[PDB]
Amino acid sequence: AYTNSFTRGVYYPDKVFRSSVLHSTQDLFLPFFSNVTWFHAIHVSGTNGTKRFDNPVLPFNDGVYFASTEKSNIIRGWIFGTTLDSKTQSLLIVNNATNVVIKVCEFQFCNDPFLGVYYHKNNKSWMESEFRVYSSANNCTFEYVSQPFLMDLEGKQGNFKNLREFVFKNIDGYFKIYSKHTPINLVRDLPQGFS
Amino acid sequence: QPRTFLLKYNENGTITDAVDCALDPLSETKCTLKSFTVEKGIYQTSNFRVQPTESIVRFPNITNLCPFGEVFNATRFASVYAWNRKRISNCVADYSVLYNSASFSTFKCYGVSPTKLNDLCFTNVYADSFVIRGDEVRQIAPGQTGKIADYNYKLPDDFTGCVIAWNSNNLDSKVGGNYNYLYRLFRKSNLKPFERDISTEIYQAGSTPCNGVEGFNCYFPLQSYGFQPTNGVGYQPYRVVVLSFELLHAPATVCGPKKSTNLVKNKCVNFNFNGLTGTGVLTESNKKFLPFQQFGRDIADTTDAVRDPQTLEILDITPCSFGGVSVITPGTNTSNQVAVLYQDVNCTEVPVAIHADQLTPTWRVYSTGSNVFQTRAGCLIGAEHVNNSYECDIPIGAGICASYQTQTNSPRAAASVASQSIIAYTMSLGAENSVAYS
Amino acid sequence: VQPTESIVRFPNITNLCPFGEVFNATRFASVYAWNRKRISNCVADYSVLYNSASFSTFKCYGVSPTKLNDLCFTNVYADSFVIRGDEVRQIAPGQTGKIADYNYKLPDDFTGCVIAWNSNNLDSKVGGNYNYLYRLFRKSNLKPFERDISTEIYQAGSTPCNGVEGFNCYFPLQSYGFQPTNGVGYQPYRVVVLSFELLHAPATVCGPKKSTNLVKNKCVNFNFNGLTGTGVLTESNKKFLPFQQFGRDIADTTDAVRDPQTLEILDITPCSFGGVSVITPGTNTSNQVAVL
Amino acid sequence: VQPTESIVRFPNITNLCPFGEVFNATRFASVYAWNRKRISNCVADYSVLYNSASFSTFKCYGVSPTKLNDLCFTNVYADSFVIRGDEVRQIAPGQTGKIADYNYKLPDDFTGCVIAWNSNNLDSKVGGNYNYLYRLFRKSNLKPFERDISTEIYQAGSTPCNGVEGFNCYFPLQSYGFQPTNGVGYQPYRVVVL
Amino acid sequence: NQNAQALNTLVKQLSSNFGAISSVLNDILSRLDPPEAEVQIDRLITGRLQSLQTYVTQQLIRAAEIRASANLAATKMSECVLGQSKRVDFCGKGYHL
Amino acid sequence: NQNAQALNTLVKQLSSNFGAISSVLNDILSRLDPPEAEVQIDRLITGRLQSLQTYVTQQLIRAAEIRASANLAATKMSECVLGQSKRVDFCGKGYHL
Amino acid sequence: QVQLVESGGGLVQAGGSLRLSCAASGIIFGRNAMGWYRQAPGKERELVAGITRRGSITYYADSVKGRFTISRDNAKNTVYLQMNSLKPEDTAVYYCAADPASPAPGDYWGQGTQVTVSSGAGGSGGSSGSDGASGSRVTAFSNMDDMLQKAHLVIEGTFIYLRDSTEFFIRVRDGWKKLQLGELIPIPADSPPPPAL
Amino acid sequence: QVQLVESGGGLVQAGGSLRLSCAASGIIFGRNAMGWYRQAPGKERELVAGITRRGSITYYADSVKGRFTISRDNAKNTVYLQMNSLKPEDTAVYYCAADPASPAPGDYWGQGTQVTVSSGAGGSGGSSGSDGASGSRVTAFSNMDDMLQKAHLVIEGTFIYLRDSTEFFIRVRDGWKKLQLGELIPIPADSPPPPAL
Amino acid sequence: QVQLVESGGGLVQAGGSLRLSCAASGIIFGRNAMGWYRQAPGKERELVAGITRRGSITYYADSVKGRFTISRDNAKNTVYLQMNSLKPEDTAVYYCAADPASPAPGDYWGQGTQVTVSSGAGGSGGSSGSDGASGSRVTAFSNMDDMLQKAHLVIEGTFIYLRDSTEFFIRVRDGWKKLQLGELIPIPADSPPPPAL
Amino acid sequence: ALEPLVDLPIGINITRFQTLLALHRSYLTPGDSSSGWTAGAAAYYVGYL
Amino acid sequence: FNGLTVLPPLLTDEMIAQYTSALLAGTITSGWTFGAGPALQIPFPMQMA
Repeated sequence: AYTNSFTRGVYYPDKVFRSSVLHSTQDLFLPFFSNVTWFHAIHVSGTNGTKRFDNPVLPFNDGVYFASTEKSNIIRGWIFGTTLDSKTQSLLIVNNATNVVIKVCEFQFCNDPFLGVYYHKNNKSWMESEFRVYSSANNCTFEYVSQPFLMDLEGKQGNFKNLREFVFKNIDGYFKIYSKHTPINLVRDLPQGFS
Repeated sequence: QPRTFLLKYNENGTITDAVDCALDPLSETKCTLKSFTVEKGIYQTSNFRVQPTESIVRFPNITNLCPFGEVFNATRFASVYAWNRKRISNCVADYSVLYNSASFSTFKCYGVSPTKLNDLCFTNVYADSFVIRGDEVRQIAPGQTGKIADYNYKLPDDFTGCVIAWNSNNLDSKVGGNYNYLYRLFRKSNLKPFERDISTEIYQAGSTPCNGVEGFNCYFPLQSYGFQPTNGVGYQPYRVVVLSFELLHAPATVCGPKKSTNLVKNKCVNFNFNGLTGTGVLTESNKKFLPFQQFGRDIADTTDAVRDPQTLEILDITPCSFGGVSVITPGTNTSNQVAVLYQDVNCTEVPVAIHADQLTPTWRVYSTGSNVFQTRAGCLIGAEHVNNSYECDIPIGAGICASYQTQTNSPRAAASVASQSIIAYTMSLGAENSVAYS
Repeated sequence: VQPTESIVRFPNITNLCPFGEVFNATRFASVYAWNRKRISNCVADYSVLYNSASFSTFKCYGVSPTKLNDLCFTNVYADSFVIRGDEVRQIAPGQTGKIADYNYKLPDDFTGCVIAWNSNNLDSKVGGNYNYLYRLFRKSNLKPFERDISTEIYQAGSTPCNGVEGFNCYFPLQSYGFQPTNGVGYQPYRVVVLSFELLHAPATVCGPKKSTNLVKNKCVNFNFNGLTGTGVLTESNKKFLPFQQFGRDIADTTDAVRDPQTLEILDITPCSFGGVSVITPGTNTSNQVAVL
Repeated sequence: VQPTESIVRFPNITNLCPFGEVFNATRFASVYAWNRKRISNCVADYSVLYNSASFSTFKCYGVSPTKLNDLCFTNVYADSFVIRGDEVRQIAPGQTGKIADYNYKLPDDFTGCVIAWNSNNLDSKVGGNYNYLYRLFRKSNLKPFERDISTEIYQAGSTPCNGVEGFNCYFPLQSYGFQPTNGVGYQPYRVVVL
Repeated sequence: NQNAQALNTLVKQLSSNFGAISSVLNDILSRLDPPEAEVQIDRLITGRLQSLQTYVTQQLIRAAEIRASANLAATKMSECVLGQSKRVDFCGKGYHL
Repeated sequence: NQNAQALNTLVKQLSSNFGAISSVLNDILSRLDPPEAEVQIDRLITGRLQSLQTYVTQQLIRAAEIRASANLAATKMSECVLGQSKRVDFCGKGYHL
Repeated sequence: QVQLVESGGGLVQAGGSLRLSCAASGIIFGRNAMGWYRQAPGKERELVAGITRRGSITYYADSVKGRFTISRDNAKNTVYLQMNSLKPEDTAVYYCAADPASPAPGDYWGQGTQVTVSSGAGGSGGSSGSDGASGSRVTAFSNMDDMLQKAHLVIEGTFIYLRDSTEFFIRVRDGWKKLQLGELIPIPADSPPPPAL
Repeated sequence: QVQLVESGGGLVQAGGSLRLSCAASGIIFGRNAMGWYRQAPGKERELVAGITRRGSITYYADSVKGRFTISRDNAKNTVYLQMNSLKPEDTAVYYCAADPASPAPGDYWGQGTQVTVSSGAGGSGGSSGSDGASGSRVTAFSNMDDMLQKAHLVIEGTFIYLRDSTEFFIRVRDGWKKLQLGELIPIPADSPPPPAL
Repeated sequence: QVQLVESGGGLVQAGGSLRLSCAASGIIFGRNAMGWYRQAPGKERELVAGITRRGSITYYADSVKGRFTISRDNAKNTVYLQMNSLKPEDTAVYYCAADPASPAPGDYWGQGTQVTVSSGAGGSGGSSGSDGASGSRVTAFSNMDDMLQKAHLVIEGTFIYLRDSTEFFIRVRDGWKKLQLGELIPIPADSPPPPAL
Repeated sequence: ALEPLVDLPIGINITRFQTLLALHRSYLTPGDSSSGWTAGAAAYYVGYL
Repeated sequence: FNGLTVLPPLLTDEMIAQYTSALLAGTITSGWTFGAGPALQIPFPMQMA
């Protein structure tokens, strides 16, 4: 089913020092009471004891609201791109329960990780992209990518059972992430307050 | 989704609250007011306008390619007035260079929309080719002393045609082949636009002082202007094609490559017939016409009537329906209600957009209204008629009123006459007070 | 009360600004993947863009040329690339056509100076524009400094696609080159953009213009982090979100700045004012004046 | 009541105004170090000027085109020079910088006609000349069409001068010429100012 | 009826290009390039805001006059019908019954 | 309320461009030079004047409405407090005492 | 943008492949990707297939009128247009223009080249013969006949090409003179890839 | 308009006739015909005579008379200008141009021609009416003797054509190239074959 | 403004004297003052010295610690630029100029020449920015390598201006037309002869 | 009221005029008029605009 | 279709006519004392007196 955008998902359109004032603005905000779609890691056969799931490659339309909860950092990140065939430019965000890696190049993801495998004796920190998601003949360029960047988020929380809201959008050529961190008591709820 | 928000910043510059304007008429009241406070009464919060349901384009009666194919290889580039006039007919529009545009140097169109020429059918189009330089391309536009700006054809506002000019260094000469096109400079017998009279008259008799005192009408010059070839960078040529588009009665012979869509009656469409385009509702002729006046634009510069390019009918076109959004809402010291009067419509076509949308549910966030009361000022949605009247509270008009008396929603509920849901009614003129003459 | 002087500041740290990348014409290339330097902590010489207002096309947005001597900014970027004249005009609200709007674009909301000049020399592998490719339309709101690889059809025409296949029924892909002068509207220009960045945190780039640091408590014209105004400078009297330190009032004026030398926020209070109401008798007598 | 006629003037001597040198396209040089002839007591030749119906710039203020035949002048000066495309662009007032003001400007207050067209006769001596110098600042505020040689410097600074020097610490002595097709916008054009 | 005329005046002000080449804004947006098109539309927005400004001020003043007329009419109702007038020749001519 | 809203509306019109691409009179002065500044200024002056003209015009009408009411109140002071009025529905409802 | 130069084409049968050559101003020629545009109603100004800047992801419009290849090499690039598995519907006059570009008849961004996916006809006889593209140089005519028969309104000193003869000539006193050649270098888009300097 | 091409003039005697030839831009060429403007230091610039296309009927001012005849042959599409019954008062600098408009004193139309009648006061090359405009690409000088002027300023990289002697130079770094042009190809008679491509 | 030819400079010890060589442009030659500009790849162009014409009155800035001398010849005009009492701090890239000028890399005065004082080595230090290693290899050709390799990356038909020889080369339809070699005639700043031309 | 009749981009040659009247007949009877009238289609009005 | 519309009054001409009708009825029966308190019955000849 869906939940609603309960008069939340408003980001700062500007960085100017306002005080006690109304403004009427228009930009890519989260429409109030809109349907926010839930995704679950839908189980498919051929489990192999690995807990096999699938995940489609989700439309990105005029900027997205994204949120997730964490209990044990089971989510290693997220990836923005197109078909994700390692023959197309993508943003790979690596949490890996440690510091955030910003890296933009030709990446893939499917539903089967190779070195993105949940920590036990594996990783517990890794500041590099997965090297098992390149398919060579790379040609990519950037000047604003820096891997040890945004440690003001970190890929790991102090406490769990919190909700992290993000909005991803492209404004004035800047790849913008605005977010808010708030507790929840249960993953079935999202805030009834203003964000 | 880009929606207007009324954002509230505190001392710190922190957004502490916001109202999403294109959410519910109540949010529009607040966005209109630019305050989160609404006081009891009626506000104009927006307007409803039916959005296009169709974009009607027409395909030609005859498919061929337009014979533009011989005039950019090498041809006659006659004068600036006498043109290498080539008739375009019986073809699929090759006006497609305006449709997707180029970059041009001149992109001036009158009487036709250049970007919709593949929607619009024509009966005849003449392609008038000539070549002119920078210092002459400027003379296409009115005003500025020149040699061709000041005579005959410029590009008037009432022109039926487009002037297309672009930067190409291809094609020179062949402009000076005109001598069967001449018109007067000095005249005593007047000058009628674009004369082909090479005449014969002779005089030394002037008007102003003449013969040794630099007089006027002391000579009988004749003129017909060409183009000077480029003899240094700055004398930059441009190729100019003027398309004279015949919007006059005759069956269409040229339209775009796009598939015919026929007439859609009583729905808001985008139309474009015989030069006349706009957003409107198509019907068929009730208006009287002359055969020379089978299309109309009114004083408001909108379409009045147009003759159909494929059929023999004259169409009457009336711009798409719209009307005020009058919201009946209380104070914010009580729970808010939203009844909306949809100005001057019936209660059968009450949608905000009829068979269309604004990328939002058909109404605004609802796809149905409910509590629909036909009034004498339009159709009131969110309020129902009751047989219990008052001497008004919130006036609507035409003897129609509503009242909100903490009835746990009054203009946002169904009617009752047996309980306190006394919502909207025709007002009573008090009560009768019995008296008899004695 | 009229301003007594203007205040032009120097930053906490004053070194040399390495503008050479673009003023020595080191390399122009790659519009969305620039050869650039960051300017911070320093006294800038805008000598090039102060003593010349000629060039080929010189249009600043946000500021006009020969003003950079008064203004301080948070960061300045020295950027370079080459485009054609028909494309230069598209930085400004320019023209339609397939010359496109997106080949950088710099609206005045973003302060920058974009200077076109032609001395094209020393720029290798710029003839063909390759190693990046970007769309004219996309689903994730096209902005400059974007690169796209198309796999899907953009279908947005005034008459619907998959039938008539009109306007916006194609796959835009763009990556613009230039070739040498031959005629009018065939001429390349090298473009330098100085992007003057106005953000929260103290200004770090200022001009060599006179030191008026920490002059306060009188009516002055201030040039604080590229924002200007008139008033009396004193310490801030209100609380803040750290991300929002440089003011915008109802009048779009600035009341607040973050100080370029200290860590404080400096509020600018308007200059003294009052109405003058003149009372005078008639001319039956002398003209005595009392002034309220 | 409408007019039917204009008042017609004629000088007291029949000599054609010696517009010769400028017409035969000679002695176009510098932009201050002009070939200036004073034209007075003679019959004007501006009927044909307005009737040529040409020029890239035909910018008149204070005198009346297509009505110049009855319009008498007390002194006419014809100043001929070559300047580049980009300078021709900048002839009108309200240019960028106070450094444009002394590059070349013909104000809208200035009475005269700016005749400029696309002719490219004569290329040399547009900066080669030694009589071509001007001032940026002067303590007595030098205004355009004026040249001098000074021992004294207008020195004020945007940063106080000596030890530390800002802008306007210069010895304000300028001249600019140009070399075409070594860049763009450096193409010569002939300009005549009446 | 002078309102119908005032409105018909607003319809006529749409034949006025306000120094534009057309009074249809959608056409300009499509036909002319921003350097031209933004100016052409602003001239039309300005000129039309001015027209409306004139319409609305006239209507407001007119409303003030109508109100005042309504107050005279309300007064004649009170003074002439729901009471007798002692105001000379206020209710016709002669002595008011 | 209207006094305050009028003053508040006047201040808010400062945010207007009226076709300029800046509203900030100080930044235009200090950051722009004539080729751009004059263009924006020609447009702000005319625009802002229309808004000021409107502010004064609105105050003149508000003043007239109050002046008339005052003349009416002054009339009523004399006819309703001093002596007795001869008018009915002037000096309240029912028979004037 | 106006001023496209097309080449290739000719008489081909269905299937197989056909590669087109072009030249254009840097605003087109230098793009890492150029596509197909053509005139001839039924397939009119349609871009139906193309390929990525890097990688080999080949896309097409759901009309399935073939899956073509844009030959590009990110090492001093120019673009060649390679069509694969030609269908009878791929007969048209073609322009070699950038993907968002829309060359079309009415102003003619060059004269194009004819692709005939059948025998006979061709670009004015087998696509080997006359018909230039456009000028470049400050003015140009087409054919020898274009000039020779009515170039008498040409003022002395005018610098003119015949780009249907490649002639470089100057209008001199009562005639023309030729420059001709001092040195010949092969035609553009020869081998753009190894001079990766 | 400017850069008119003329032949003829020099010293003639009173009486007889003098026939001048001229060719020009479409702006001049296509109008009534080409007549005469003349000026001399003792004579105000005036429009002498003209025509309203070929006929017995031609016109002239009473300020300057002469049953001047203007005609166009078909053998070569130029304009022939014939002045009949010349007197010494006719010594003037002539310009051969159409009657509408007039050369500005702040401009100079073509080279002109000098005509002197029974004297010899004109027909002196290098002076006015034998010193004027013709075509160019970037700049032009009248002779080498003139071109020299670029050797007396630091100035290089000029595309030079000697508009008055039909010679082709480049002013290069520390030098001028002295470039070969081939054979003169005479201008033929008008015939209509160009829209045959 | 564009083009100024500089040479001279070199490595000296503090003290002495140093002269530059320059084929002085009208940009600076004709000014009332022609002195020095200097820059360093750590800091933008600054005024150094100017002069009042005729007399012993010179001025110099605190941008230098030298006591540089300017002298002029006011007949057969030439300017004598000699540095005096150079201190280590005066190490810079020099150009000839007056105090005011409009320098830009778009208004290039070439490369200038490097002067080093008690460095005991050549190079351009005192840096904060880049000027790279200059090089060659550019779309708007700067070499013969370009004439051969990049001739293939441009449209058929264009005039290519070679800024390191100031020559024009011509790319044409289906080939090339190189212009012929000629004379090397050296550039003076000025010379008395122009009024006799 | 006159209503459009013609609207063809042909051009104009109007200065002077004659009317094309067939005021000749093939008969040799001068007595028999069929168009011999000086008050038939011989008469027309000419006005000015 | 330029947004030029007219709404009807609250009290339109029919209701105005009905209030007038009440006012007329009073004027005759009650004289003025039905707009100054509850309606009276006063004979019309006596009112007249």
